[PDB]
Amino acid sequence: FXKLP
Amino acid sequence: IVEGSDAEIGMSPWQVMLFRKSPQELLCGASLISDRWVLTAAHCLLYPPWDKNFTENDLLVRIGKHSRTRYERNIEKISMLEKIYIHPRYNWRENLDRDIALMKLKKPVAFSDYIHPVCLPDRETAASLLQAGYKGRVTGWGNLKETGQPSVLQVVNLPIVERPVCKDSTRIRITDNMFCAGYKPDEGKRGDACEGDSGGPFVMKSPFNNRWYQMGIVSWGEGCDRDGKYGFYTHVFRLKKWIQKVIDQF
Amino acid sequence: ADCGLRPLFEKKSLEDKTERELLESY
Amino acid sequence: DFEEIPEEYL
Ligand code: NA
Ligand code: NA
Repeated sequence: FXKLP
Repeated sequence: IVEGSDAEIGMSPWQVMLFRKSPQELLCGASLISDRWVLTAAHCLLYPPWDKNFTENDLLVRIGKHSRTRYERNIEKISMLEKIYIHPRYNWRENLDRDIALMKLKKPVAFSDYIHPVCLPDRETAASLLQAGYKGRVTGWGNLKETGQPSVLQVVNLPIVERPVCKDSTRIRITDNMFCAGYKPDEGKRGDACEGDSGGPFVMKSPFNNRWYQMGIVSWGEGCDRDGKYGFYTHVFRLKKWIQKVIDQF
Repeated sequence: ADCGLRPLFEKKSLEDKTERELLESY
Repeated sequence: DFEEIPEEYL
């Protein structure tokens, strides 16, 4: 759920 | 949830707890839409990149909870699943577009003061509510900060944000099966879902029939409650016909 | 599908404490 | 840090 790729 | 509050008993009759048998961890959140079906985020089951790939008997579904940790002895219902359905085109490689799955509980559950299904929107319904500025409500037992764990179900009411703003806040490709909500670094309030909240429900209250409708499913966000960053939710109404289709198709 | 009317609020005509926020933005 | 759950469940 913690995007920044 | 971050900068939320504790939920009053029976505030979210449809809130489900996705739980692994072994270890005994809370995987993710979810929601009750029938007496036989739970609706979650696909990425709670299937996420190749983190080697995640759960099966029917790896998970259990705990309905009626309030305490995050405790086995609420006479209140809660623990159900065994019978078949996880991921969207056919869930996009786990690129942006998690179509993050939605259906669960067929081993046997129907019985409703109570504390267990009760949420409605699924209809076009007119999705169409009069899913408007920027309008607040929805997220519920979960996830971290309390990006980076710690709540005692009781948490709750936080957020505004829907116009798609241009959502788009310009991320470098990730935002599709139509997605909506974003949260406060801007300036509106003076805050809150947002966080890890452990995914699969959870984004719900709105109809001003017309005073009913609760699930408009979204907590999907992803870059962090939790960062300024000029919003949470992204699966657009349930746009994935509607698929949903109907599996309940009926099966 | 008797959906979305909570036993302990709507059905008794009892409100939760932050549901009026929701409604006031509509 | 969960409470055991009845084995009826596993
Ligand atoms: Na962008
Ligand atoms: Na923010």
